[PDB]
Amino acid sequence: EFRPEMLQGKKVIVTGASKGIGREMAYHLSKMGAHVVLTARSEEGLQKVVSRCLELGAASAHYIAGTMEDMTFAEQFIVKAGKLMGGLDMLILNHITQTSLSLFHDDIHSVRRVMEVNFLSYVVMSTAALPMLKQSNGSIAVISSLAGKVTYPMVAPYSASKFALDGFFSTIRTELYITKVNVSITLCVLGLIDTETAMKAVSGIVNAQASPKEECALEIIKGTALRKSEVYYDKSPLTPILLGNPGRKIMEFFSLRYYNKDMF
Amino acid sequence: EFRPEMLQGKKVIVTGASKGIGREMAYHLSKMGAHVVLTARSEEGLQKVVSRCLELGAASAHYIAGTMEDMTFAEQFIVKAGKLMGGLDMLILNHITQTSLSLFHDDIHSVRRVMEVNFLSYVVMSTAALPMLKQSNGSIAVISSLAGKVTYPMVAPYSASKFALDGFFSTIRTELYITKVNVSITLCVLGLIDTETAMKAVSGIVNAQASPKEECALEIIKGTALRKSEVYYDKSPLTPILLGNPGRKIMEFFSLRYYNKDMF
Ligand SMILES: NC(=O)C1=CN([C@@H]2O[C@H](COP(=O)(O)OP(=O)(O)OC[C@H]3O[C@@H](n4cnc5c(N)ncnc54)[C@H](OP(=O)(O)O)[C@@H]3O)[C@@H](O)[C@H]2O)C=CC1
Ligand SMILES: NC(=O)C1=CN([C@@H]2O[C@H](COP(=O)(O)OP(=O)(O)OC[C@H]3O[C@@H](n4cnc5c(N)ncnc54)[C@H](OP(=O)(O)O)[C@@H]3O)[C@@H](O)[C@H]2O)C=CC1
Ligand SMILES: Cc1[nH]c2ncccc2c1[C@@H]1CCN(C(=O)C2(c3ccccn3)CC2)C1
Ligand SMILES: Cc1[nH]c2ncccc2c1[C@@H]1CCN(C(=O)C2(c3ccccn3)CC2)C1
Repeated sequence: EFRPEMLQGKKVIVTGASKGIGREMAYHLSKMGAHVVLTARSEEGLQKVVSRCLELGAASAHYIAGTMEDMTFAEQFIVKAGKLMGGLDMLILNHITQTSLSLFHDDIHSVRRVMEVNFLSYVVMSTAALPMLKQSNGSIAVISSLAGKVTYPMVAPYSASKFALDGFFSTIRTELYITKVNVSITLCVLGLIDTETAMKAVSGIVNAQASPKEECALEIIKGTALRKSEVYYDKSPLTPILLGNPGRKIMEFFSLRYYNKDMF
Repeated sequence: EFRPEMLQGKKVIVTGASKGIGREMAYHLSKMGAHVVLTARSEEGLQKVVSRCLELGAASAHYIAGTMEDMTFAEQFIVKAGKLMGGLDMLILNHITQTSLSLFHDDIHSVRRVMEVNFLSYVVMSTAALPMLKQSNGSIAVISSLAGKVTYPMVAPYSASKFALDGFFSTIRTELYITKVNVSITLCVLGLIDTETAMKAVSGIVNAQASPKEECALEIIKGTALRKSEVYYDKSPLTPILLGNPGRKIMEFFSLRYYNKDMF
């Protein structure tokens, strides 16, 4: 079971922390006495949150600002964040590029930039951060969506980038497990959350019930601290079960016999 | 019930058709007596296969050479192809980048390479081809892997692009359907296929039984022609069931009742 002391004095990165879900995780982490380094495009939005974080009890709080469409920034940012803290216990990949609802029509340029920001910068940052994480037996939080397990109309690009997250990190997850690297990867599948940017976007298009961003943030943290493979945070009770996919678990367990053990 | 007569004289595009599964689908379509345009990087390799296709009885056979790493080629190929045949009934997106089995150690450049060719190019051509496919109510086939539904080690970049296909094209399908477009989208979930490449590539790493390439090809063509959401071909029979994932289906279904039709 979870104890906030588990994050006390621990080094934690959070991308997308200037608002929404990722700001809330900044506060919760700050109240648990972790060291945090935060980042986003908005330099002023990052300032206010670090300032709140310090009032909230954070051992230390630093921002670095930029855009995660730039892979150079994505990687160098991890390196500065590990130098400011002297290590890295937890990498939480949360930011996403400006998304809207709409039927797909001819966006090669939209699809790419989405893929880079919502997928590429995650892979960039995971691998840059993995040496420091391997040293601490740390954990990654990869924040995804029901739309990373099932599909909804009007969100083809975004949805491509979340599916890609499962495919990729799930594979990293097993590989780590089989080569005995004690780093955990939590895929955090979430339903509608009442962040300001989600509601504005669904307005007049989707009429679902949203869940609170504060508690959402909480389950993400606790799930990753507890080295869980997946977190499901959604309003409906019949979500983790209809999304269970017991076949995928069965296939993944047996597929290993296909492999030469020496490879591992 | 599938009738090969169905494809006599139809206009088909096949990618990665200079060898492997791609080459088989061209042969088959040719015996059915269809028009084909083939593409891939190999100039002379493409030539042997067109010469062969014409020998088998293809209505027509042409090729356009190039790399699908370049989106400009990807769009413009579909345009030249369309002209060459005067239209399009079936687009087969099949090509993939050089792919090796190994624990993940790629740098971002390589991973972008994987996602551009394996994924981004697929989105590009289906977008470009869509107008003719509407013109003819044709079909799209997206060649995926079991690795696009569940995870296997040593294949995370590949598995990502594959997962990114299910997410994107499943969305497009739903969107085409709620808007009454008569273009169908067939995701083909393949198991190990005894193509030269994969066999020598799994050599010493994976000991599974392969499915025959000639049949695989036909099962692709049959499904896309019958307009199936998904095709499953793999030596094990208990596979399509386990990968059934009825919950996702049940869930994608009720999901529309939370939308406003004014967007239809
Ligand atoms: N709320 C919901 O309904 C659901 C949310 N999720 C996932 O939860 C996570 C966070 O959601 P949420 O808090 O609502 O999102 P928000 O839109 O509220 O904010 C996310 C963060 O991303 C940052 N950001 C935006 N663009 C860039 C960029 N180009 N480079 C770097 N940072 C950027 C934002 O800061 P800034 O603009 O200043 O750069 C912001 O701090 C995302 O991964 C989302 O996909 C998943 C399912 C449902
Ligand atoms: N074989 C198997 O066991 C399985 C295969 N699949 C899927 O089946 C499909 C076909 O695979 P397979 O026939 O076995 O592999 P092959 O290597 O035999 O064929 C791949 C084709 O893609 C072409 N190609 C490679 N790179 C590019 C590029 N950058 N631009 C354009 N064309 C390119 C190749 O030609 P050239 O190099 O000259 O460009 C070749 O014709 C793939 O999508 C794969 O994921 C899925 C599950 C299992
Ligand atoms: C577009 C967009 N921009 C955003 N900026 C910030 C946060 C969320 C979003 C979003 C969508 C809105 C909700 N999102 C979902 O993934 C869920 C969903 C999708 C489609 C239909 C029903 N639900 C809730 C699962 C993410
Ligand atoms: C490496 C490599 N190069 C290739 N060049 C051309 C075609 C396929 C491949 C491939 C692998 C071989 C098998 N592939 C799979 O996607 C499946 C799988 C993966 C892992 C373990 C058991 N099965 C069959 C599903 C793709």
